[PDB]
Amino acid sequence: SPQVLSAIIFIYFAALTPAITFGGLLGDKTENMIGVSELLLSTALQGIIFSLLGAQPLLVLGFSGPLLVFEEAFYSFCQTNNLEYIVGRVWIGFWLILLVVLVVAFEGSFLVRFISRYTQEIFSFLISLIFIYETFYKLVTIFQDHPLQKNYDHDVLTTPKPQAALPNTALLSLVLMAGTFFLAMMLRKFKNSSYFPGKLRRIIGDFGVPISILIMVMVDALIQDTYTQKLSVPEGLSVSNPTERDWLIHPLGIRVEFPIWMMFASALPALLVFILIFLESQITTLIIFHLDLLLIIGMGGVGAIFGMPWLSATTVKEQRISGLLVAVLVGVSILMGPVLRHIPLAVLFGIFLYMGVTSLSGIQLFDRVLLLLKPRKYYPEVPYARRVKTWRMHLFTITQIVCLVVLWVVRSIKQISLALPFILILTVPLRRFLLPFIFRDMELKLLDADD
Amino acid sequence: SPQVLSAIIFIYFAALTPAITFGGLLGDKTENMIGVSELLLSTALQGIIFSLLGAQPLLVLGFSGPLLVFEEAFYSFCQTNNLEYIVGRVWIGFWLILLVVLVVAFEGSFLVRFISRYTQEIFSFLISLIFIYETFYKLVTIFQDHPLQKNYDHDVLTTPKPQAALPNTALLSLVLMAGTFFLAMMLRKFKNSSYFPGKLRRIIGDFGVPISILIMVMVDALIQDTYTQKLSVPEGLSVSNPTERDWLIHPLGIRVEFPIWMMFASALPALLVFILIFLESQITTLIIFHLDLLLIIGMGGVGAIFGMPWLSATTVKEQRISGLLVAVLVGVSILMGPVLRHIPLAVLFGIFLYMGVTSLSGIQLFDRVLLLLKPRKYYPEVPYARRVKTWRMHLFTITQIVCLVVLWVVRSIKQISLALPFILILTVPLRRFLLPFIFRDMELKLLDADD
Amino acid sequence: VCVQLRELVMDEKNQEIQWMETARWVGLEENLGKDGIWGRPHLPYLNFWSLLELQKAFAKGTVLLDLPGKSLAEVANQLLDRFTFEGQIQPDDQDNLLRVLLLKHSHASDMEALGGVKPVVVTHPSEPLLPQHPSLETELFCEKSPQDWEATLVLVGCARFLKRPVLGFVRLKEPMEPEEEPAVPVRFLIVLLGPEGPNINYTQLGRAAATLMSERVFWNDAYLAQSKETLVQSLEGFLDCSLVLPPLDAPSEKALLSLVPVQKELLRRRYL
Amino acid sequence: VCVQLRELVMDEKNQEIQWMETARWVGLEENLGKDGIWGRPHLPYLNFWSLLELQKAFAKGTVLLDLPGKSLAEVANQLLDRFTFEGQIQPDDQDNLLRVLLLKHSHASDMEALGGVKPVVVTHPSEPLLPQHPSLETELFCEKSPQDWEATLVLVGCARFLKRPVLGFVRLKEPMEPEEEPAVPVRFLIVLLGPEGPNINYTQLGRAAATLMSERVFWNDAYLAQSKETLVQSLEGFLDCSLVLPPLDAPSEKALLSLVPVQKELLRRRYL
Repeated sequence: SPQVLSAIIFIYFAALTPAITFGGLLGDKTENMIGVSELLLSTALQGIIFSLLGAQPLLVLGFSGPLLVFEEAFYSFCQTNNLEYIVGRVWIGFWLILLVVLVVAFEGSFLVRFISRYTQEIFSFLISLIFIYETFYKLVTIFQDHPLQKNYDHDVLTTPKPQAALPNTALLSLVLMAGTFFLAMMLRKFKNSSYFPGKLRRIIGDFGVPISILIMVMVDALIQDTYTQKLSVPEGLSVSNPTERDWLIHPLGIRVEFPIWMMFASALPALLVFILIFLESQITTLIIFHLDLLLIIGMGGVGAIFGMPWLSATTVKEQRISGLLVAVLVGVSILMGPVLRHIPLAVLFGIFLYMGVTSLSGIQLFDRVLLLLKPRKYYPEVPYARRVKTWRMHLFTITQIVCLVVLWVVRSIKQISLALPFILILTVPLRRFLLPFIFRDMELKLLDADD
Repeated sequence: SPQVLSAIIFIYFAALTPAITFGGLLGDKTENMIGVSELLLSTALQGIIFSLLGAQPLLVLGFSGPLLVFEEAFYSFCQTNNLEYIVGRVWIGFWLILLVVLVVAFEGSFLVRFISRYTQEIFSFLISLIFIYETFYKLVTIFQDHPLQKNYDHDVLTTPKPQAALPNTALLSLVLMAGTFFLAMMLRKFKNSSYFPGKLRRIIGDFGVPISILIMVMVDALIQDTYTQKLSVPEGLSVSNPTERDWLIHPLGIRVEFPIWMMFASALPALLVFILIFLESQITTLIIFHLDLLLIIGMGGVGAIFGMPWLSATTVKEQRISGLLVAVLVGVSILMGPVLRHIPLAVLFGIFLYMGVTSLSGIQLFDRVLLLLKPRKYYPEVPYARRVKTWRMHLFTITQIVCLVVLWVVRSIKQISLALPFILILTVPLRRFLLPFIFRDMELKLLDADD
Repeated sequence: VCVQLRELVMDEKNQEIQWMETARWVGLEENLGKDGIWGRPHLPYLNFWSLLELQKAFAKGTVLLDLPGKSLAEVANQLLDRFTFEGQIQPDDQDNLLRVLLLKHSHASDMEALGGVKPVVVTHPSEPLLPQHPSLETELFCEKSPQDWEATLVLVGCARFLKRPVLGFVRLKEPMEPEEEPAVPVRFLIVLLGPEGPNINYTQLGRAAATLMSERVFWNDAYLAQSKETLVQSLEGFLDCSLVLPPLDAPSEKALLSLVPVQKELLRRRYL
Repeated sequence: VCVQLRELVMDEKNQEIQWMETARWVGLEENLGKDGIWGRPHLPYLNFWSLLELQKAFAKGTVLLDLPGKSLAEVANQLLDRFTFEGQIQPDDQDNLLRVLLLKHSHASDMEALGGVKPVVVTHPSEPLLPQHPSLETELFCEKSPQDWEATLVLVGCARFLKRPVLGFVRLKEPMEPEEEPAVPVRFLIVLLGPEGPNINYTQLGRAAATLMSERVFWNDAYLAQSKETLVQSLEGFLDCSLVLPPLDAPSEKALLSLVPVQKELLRRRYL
């Protein structure tokens, strides 16, 4: 039906848009080990396997930034010492799979009963902050790679990688990403505005991000004289840098023999990733059960077999057909490599920054955070502040802030990394034990009152 | 007193900021005949002469864009045929001065009783549109002067003028002006925002434009490797391009003998300029009398004697001392030529564009113009639309729009120019005769109801 | 002074929307019976909600003193212009309201000439959906103007499409006789309209307005009204002399006759 | 059932802010006089605004049914918590109000032990600036039953710093005797506060609340109150049985004694 015709394309766009940016980021952090296509196939197969077996087939299994954060932290750690990233990840997957049965024998979803708003809200805020910090660090990267000069060099080879800084790039890319973010904001406000009658406005507002990415691509096409960093997409059904990885992966290593003492030592990261995905799931379960959760964990563990990243839950009978269609369209999307290689990276970074900012805008914790600076004479009437002393809420905000700052510091230090989930998790008992010791039950029933 | 200490500096900044951009524009349109310094001296002497003799010494005599528009139209006409611009302007001044006595003998301010909101509002809108169009045409100029290439040439002499297109300029200047406009908008919103307690915020908000111009100058100073188009300021008490004009001007011409048949034929432009300044004055008189008006006209006529542009009214006992101080500070400002020559032109263009946009924002006609596109279900309650049929107001808007389009077309055509004031003025009788013939008195009492 | 109140109704014989008089005030209130004789003269009594809503309406009510009008068509147009001018209404509804403004006016002599009178609410006609009726005054009681007694006509109707109830008063430059049956010239005119709403009895509301205008001081105030504020002040003083009687489980005619001195006190205050 | 009303006042002998009883309801209203003893029993009468404002207050009034309270302090604290909880008040004023909530309570036996009783408006004490003090009852009338008279105490005061008048009612899980002089246990409590405002007579307002609660059906409704809505509905029924007496230029005791059947009709409706 026409309703299904529009919905399938809308959901396909919504699912494909973040995937492109995620794959671009993965290709950026990795040398070329993981790009878009591998994760694209992973989610392609994920959609169909989940739709066939799923308590809620209407749900979507996309990818979330914290997964990328953990993956890049693992990449950094593997860069600290001579290690095989992919094989290590495969071993982590093995640990996941052997862990799954422990929960299959007896449910372990009890912690679902021990989740709090105060924890997940600040976690999301921290994730947004890290998004912004990475986006900003990219500008430093470009400035250092392309120092501001006036002479430069002539006819520098740049097909695989720019051998020398060239003019028209350290600033034009900034223009591209800034325009992307600006237009995304404009289209968001327009969607939330009074222009055009209802449906006529919201129909295009829902596709703002899908549509506010092609204008910059057209501009880049019109300006073909100056090189820009774009996608290095291989041919169809071909791995990114086949000289470094193939579809078939040797657990003993392809170029280097994986350490034996690291075979059985890969358990520690797996539980972290498991906890991350577990806490991620319940958030998407709120719109309205260990079978679906365990299925997702098993699928994530399997996804590492051939060298693809794991996925995560995302937003929203013919339910199974819907999942089937989006998954098959995702699989088909792999074929546009030639045209997609014209797409520059600054656009992806701008879209990622816009997504992070918009995700931040949905947090009430940030609202109260910014209200702290706001004078105590114009606070909007919210049924959690008018009945509470302002300074008390400031104390709660400062506690959250110091936790966030400690997490940020841990993130900054490279030697001590991959421990962020652990330090974050030990916060929940603090909310369950320390917070009641300081604040009244009625007081606490207004701040972290999850709905 | 400290209040006077702050007010004098604040008004000095407010007066100097637009003068720099106006002088830069004059130097741009002219080869080098008129820059900043000449107009700077003109206003320097104007302030003191007006403060000593003025019914309202608190008023300010700045410069307005329409004066520049008329001057550049005259420059274009003088470029059409072999003519002397400066001598022609001096003769126009003579016509002004002999005209002044006609009104001195008997007042001619009757037309002050025959001014309407509908005319001046659309006039201001058109002026803003022309500002934006000029700013955009500058980008075309730069693109043509600096076509996008990859090779260019080495060590091109650029001290007097770039002999060849060079890298790092056709786009970096765009970045500079865009940043200027962006920061100006940010500081404006911040001023109109809730950040910081009252005075602490508005004190810097009032200086946004004075302050959101130095950051880009500092950036340019940090990036000294790439040439940018900047101010060509001569030494103190020296005319811009003395080989082309001196303080003493021969009415018979300095390099070419002025046509005799154009001596007595210069009357026509003078009355246009006179009408322009006359209509400009009453707008600034609204905050709360032929003596002050005639004094201003005479001063404008005199200002052309030595080759300086005329000034115009601007925004806001010690009143005489205030005018004295700002005028003397303006005169002193001429001495910063060496440092000012480091200032690029893109900053001035960005500030000019921001000023035009902000001036546009203050027009209610534009509000109703944009409301026309807005659906007829969310219009804010204004006590001129809820009592009037929407389509009728649309008819009024379309009449204004077609008048504006005709004015724009006349502006576009170079052969037919300098007639914009005449065609604009004949609109007032149309409002006084045609509009009542179509619309009711009660209807018309709501749209152009000037306060 | 003579006051007469008319309700927007539809006769059952011709099925046309018209205005039918419901009560008159000549010295004392005479309520018009169902068919078709007047009731006994009696002193008016009003319910809370009618008063509450009237005060609400009069807070933003429309008043057109010194109206250069002499006919129902002229005053109708000027009131519509002011109602829009005050943002009270949109221009779109003026015509249908103007259609209502120029409907026929039936009188007691025509009551037996009509098949029946029932409340009508303006649509686009219809009947009120809220649980109103029956009229108390009709159950209770239905079972002289050489000069100064200038006529006053009050019109009450219901219009669902209206957003809020609207109050419209006109004081003509000269009292005029249009199309009242008695030879009494009309100077003061009132029109009360609005959508159906809880605690909104248009009948009681119209009775309250007639009762307020029946006040001799309020008459004088109306004659010497220069702005809406003066009428608002006259209302407040009138409302300062009101004395609500809450329900009481043990009625006593002795506890009554004790509020008569209070009544006297309030009426003395009204006189000041 | 017994009902007693107390006003926040200051004695002229000790100059301390206290609560002094003004009237009592045991079968019929006895108003307390100055040096004179309780006035004669009489049937209550109320003015318009007092009622108007009461319904305004009760539209957003606070009610605490089956409250686990047995003393003044406990119930005082729970009401302050709910008043803030309902956004009715800010937390800052709680302490001063709590100070008022725990003031001494004087009785008729102590009236001659005090130099004088005058209205007090809470500040930061002061006196009302508005032209009020219109009690009327004293001007009119002032010149042992615990079987089924579950005591009810109503407290009325004025506090300028408050933004709007506030209504607080608290139904206790068990009727309790705190610090009423008669051996009657208190279960229903009411506190009415607010800033000084036009048409706001706290005395008349408190009398109106006591009169409403004096309703035998309203008593039953209060006993079987489950939510604020039921009390609101009981009020509206009580309001539907109200019959306002407008001032009348020609008083007649014959036109009175005709509203007695109407009174009967209204009470019958109240009983339904």
